[PDB]
Amino acid sequence: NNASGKLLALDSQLTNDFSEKSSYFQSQVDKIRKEAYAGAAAGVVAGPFGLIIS
Amino acid sequence: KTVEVVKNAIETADGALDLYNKYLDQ
Amino acid sequence: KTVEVVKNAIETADGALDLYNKYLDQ
Repeated sequence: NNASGKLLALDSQLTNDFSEKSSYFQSQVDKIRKEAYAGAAAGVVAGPFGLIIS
Repeated sequence: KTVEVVKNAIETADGALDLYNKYLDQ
Repeated sequence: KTVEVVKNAIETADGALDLYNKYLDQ
C-alpha cells in the first residue's frame, strides 16, 4: 500500500516536470537566437563584407 | 607605424564591442 | 630597432587574438 502511493506520487511529478522542461526548451531557443543575431550585427566595424560574413 | 595603428584599432574595437553590448542589454 | 618592432608585433598579435576570441564567443 505504501509503494502503490509512491508510484502515483512519482507519476504525477513526472507528467508535470516534462511540461516544464518542454517550455524551458522554447524559452531557451529564443535566447540562443537573440544572442546570435544580436552579436552578428556588430560586424559593421568593417564594411558590408563584414556584415555578410557575420 | 603600422603596428601602432593596428594596436589602436584593436583597442578601439574592443571598447566599441563593450559599449554595444552595454547599450543592447538596456 | 628590430627587437622593438618584434616586441610590438607580439603584443599586437596577443591583443588581436583576445579580441577575436571575444567576438567569436558572441
